[PDB]
Amino acid sequence: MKRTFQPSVLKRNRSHGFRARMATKNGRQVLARRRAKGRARLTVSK
Amino acid sequence: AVQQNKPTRSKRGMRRSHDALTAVTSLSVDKTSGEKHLRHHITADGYYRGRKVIA
Amino acid sequence: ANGEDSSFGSFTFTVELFSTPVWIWWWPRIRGP
Amino acid sequence: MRHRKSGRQLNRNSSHRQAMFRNMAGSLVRHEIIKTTLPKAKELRRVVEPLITLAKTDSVANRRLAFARTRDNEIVAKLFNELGPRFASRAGGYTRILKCGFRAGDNAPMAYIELVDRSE
Amino acid sequence: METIAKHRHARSSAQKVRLVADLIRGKKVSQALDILTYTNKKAAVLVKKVLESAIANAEHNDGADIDDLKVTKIFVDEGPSMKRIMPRAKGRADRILKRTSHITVVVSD
RNA sequence: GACGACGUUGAUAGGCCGGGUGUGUAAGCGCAGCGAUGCGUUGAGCUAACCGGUACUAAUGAACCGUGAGGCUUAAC
RNA sequence: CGAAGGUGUGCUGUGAGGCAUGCUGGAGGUAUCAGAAGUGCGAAUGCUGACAUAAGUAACGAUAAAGCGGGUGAAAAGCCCGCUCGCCGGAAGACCAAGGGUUCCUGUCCAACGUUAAUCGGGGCAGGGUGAGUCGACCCCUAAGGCGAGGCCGAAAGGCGU
RNA sequence: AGGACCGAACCGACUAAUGUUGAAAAAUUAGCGGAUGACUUGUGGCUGGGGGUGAAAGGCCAAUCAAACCGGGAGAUAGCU
RNA sequence: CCCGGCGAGGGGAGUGAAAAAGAACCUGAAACCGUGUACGUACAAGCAGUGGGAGCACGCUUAGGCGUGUGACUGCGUACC
RNA sequence: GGUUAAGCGACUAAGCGUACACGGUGGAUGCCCUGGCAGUCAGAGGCGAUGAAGGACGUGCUAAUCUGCGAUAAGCGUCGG
Repeated sequence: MKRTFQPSVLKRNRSHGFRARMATKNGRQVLARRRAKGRARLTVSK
Repeated sequence: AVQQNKPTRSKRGMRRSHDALTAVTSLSVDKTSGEKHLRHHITADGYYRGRKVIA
Repeated sequence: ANGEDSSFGSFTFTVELFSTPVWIWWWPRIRGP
Repeated sequence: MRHRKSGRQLNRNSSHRQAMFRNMAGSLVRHEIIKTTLPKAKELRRVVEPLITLAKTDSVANRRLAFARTRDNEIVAKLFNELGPRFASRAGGYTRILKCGFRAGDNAPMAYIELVDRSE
Repeated sequence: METIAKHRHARSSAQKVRLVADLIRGKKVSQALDILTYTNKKAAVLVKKVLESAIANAEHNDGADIDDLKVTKIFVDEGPSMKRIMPRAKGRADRILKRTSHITVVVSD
């Protein structure tokens, strides 16, 4: 059957990528929390 | 469909009272090569009842 | 001659454990409604 | 119940048994000794020996029957040219079965089946 | 004089090996080797390896005369188990224990 | 598992021989017909497990286990 | 020259307990009298780890179908080679995308992994391999849409938009 | 010509058995409906939680829907076990 | 060095105070699972204990006793929260 | 003496229980610190277009990886110790 995850790199980057995060202030706070917590990978960007 | 109480180790060994293996205890000797083999079986060297059959 | 390998890349098997709550239907077994 | 029935089915259907025994009979004829499980021998006899009996007398019809039973012209040729003459005076019993232990992969009882002559 | 040979972390559950080990306890080594040779078990191969090694250890490191050796002691102990996973239906996972064992044979006269 | 027969002093199974039985006139060849087809040799050929045989093949000497005269006491004989 | 801790044995008190010395251990522990407690567990569909039971029990993943003779190795029903036999064939054959990411090719190895063995492997471990003016991408341009200098609104935050 | 007809792909889903620690957290097998349309499919985008979107079923909204998920208030409260 | 597949594992040898300090490494408990030895057990019914009580095995003692383990038979007796 | 007859009976252990010896699995306990926890006192309270925080990718004799650095790349100059 068709499951929920249908991968697509373009949509992944446009939805959760670094520049998507930087575009709004809430996204910028998402980066702030992740930097404060010490994540090795901030976003899905790769 | 499933036990109500844990069977003891006693019942385990009592069921395995019948699981013991039996030794062959009956190896035959070829009359020519002198090798041991199973009764009615080819020897490891290919003899049977004193005759070379395989090589 | 070539050298017996012992690096054993996959000797860290680790292994965990997981499960999933399954769906059930008790309607006919209900003693009531 | 299985009263008086004959013929092992060997965990196979009819057509697959027929094909397998045709192939195995061809192998035994060309090589004169092969190694199989003990139950597959004791069933090969019931196939291979009738072909030798058929081959004792040489005629076009008999060759066609042999070819029908074993669809290999080399096997038919060897049958009618050597095995028929070799066993002309032998009243049946052209094969030997010798138990030879157990197979490593699955502990199946092995056996050797051979023609009783093999040019000794 | 007692001579010991061991196979630690043998890849078989203790019960399966004990089935074979009980078969040669107290026997003479030649008779034990025959019994092991004509036993159709995986554990028979392992136990025969260990027994042959014990005989060789006796003959080399200790005195000699294979002719009068006996299997004085033999026992199988549980070794550490390997945890593995068998996926079952409906998203459940099960634990598989790949059991091992330690095999010990003591020969003497 | 057990149970029954048999191991060469042998019919215990296969094959083999002869029959039976089932199907229905095999292949090859000839003949007729333009041919399909018919016909004959020919009720021919083949035939699982059936019957009656036959040592041709497989049932091997070992070895293994089980013993060396069976408690005591009274009562009879 | 033997600390705590274990593992024993004796002895002693109404008890919770104490005391002695056998062994292991190898470096600590502390009469007394005061003081403070993260001060005492068998259960909470307690929590975390280990090991049981069923139990050598079920299963080993489409009922497309195999059998020989070799080779190799310590070993082969499964690896390889040959010979026949089944199965798909608008597919079970190709060719790509998406996604993956070195699985590719080659040599070694057999622990772990492969629902069996494995000598084999998409396993481990190493080395090599992807060569473009014309094929794509990038790039020229635009659709849905997004953003948007100024601007117009909105407590801020922001929204809408030339 | 046709929200024509039969019927492959394709898209669905009426029935039966099987499976129920499954080969699968809804499948398989045998049939079944439509199949030039109110058809299906690809690749982007767009609508957001008392909100969307709905040929309507309290359907669906990442195997979650009389109100998604994540984190905070928060060690909410519980004459109850 | 020996066995084994130029495996694994083990047996020795040396090192060290110590290798049941050998790398799966300080100590090494319990659950759990073996191997031996002693005794009891195949005509006997049930919370499996306790009260009496043969016999056997051993050590002390050496006739006799005592201790310990095991326990035929018998009286009584349906776990804990 | 023998022979019968009757009465009675150590001798059974496939397995199993208990005790005891000795192992294995497993990781408690004791002991120990690499790191945590709460203070006190003395500082410093910022940094960034001369490009911040956070990263990516390279750099040694290297092969990852970590650390330092930045094509002047496990580093360069100068003054002091």
